[PDB]
Amino acid sequence: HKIPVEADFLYAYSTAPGYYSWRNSKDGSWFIQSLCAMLKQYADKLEFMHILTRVNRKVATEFESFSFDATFHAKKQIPCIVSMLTKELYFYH
Amino acid sequence: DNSYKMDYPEMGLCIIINNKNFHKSTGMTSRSGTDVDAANLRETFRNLKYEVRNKNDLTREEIVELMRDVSKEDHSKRSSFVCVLLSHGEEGIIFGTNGPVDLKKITNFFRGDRCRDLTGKPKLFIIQACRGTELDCGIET
Amino acid sequence: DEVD
Ligand code: NA
Repeated sequence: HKIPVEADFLYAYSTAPGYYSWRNSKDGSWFIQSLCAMLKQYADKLEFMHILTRVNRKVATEFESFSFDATFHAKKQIPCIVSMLTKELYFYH
Repeated sequence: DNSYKMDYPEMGLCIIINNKNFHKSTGMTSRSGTDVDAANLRETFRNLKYEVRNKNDLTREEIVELMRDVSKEDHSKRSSFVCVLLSHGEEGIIFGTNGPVDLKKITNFFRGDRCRDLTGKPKLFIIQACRGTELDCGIET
Repeated sequence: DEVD
């Protein structure tokens, strides 16, 4: 008869707790690039958590920072899916 | 039914907050490339049948006010709610153009007891922002 | 590539 007031939120974070998040001045941020691409490709085939999982893999495998500054060069990023959802979410009617 | 009811008349709002230029006194750099993000999101969620509203360069007060107002709209005919934040950040914090905003303060407007039109409906917050200053060195595979 |  009640649901938690915190239920049915999903927080799709670009990066793990505590970490920088990477943005490319020409292509856009690694995360939003990958998120839009995976939605484009899979919103008609996959549940939302499985789409976000593909975003995780795309960011983690296909992106790596290039910098003249050794401190910031060759770095990696993993996004962070935080789900308080109680059901599966499909975008196709 | 193990899946949210997504056949309301409207999929719902998709609010994109796009903060590119910050007040000089904050010491925060301009976020080059974020307009590519905002445009890509706009088109992506348009194709998903969301009602997109792009907002640019909002102060911390404008962000909070926008979320309060949006949470007070009539969502009864909408299946879900999406909010994308594009800004500087730290852990738990998103930056207005003039200072920080607790993420908790933004999302509390949509709590199941405070936004009744969205009770039982998915509320998605997509956050492109730093969560600290750690760097991931990676490991070779 | 830049940091946010
Ligand atoms: Na990113």
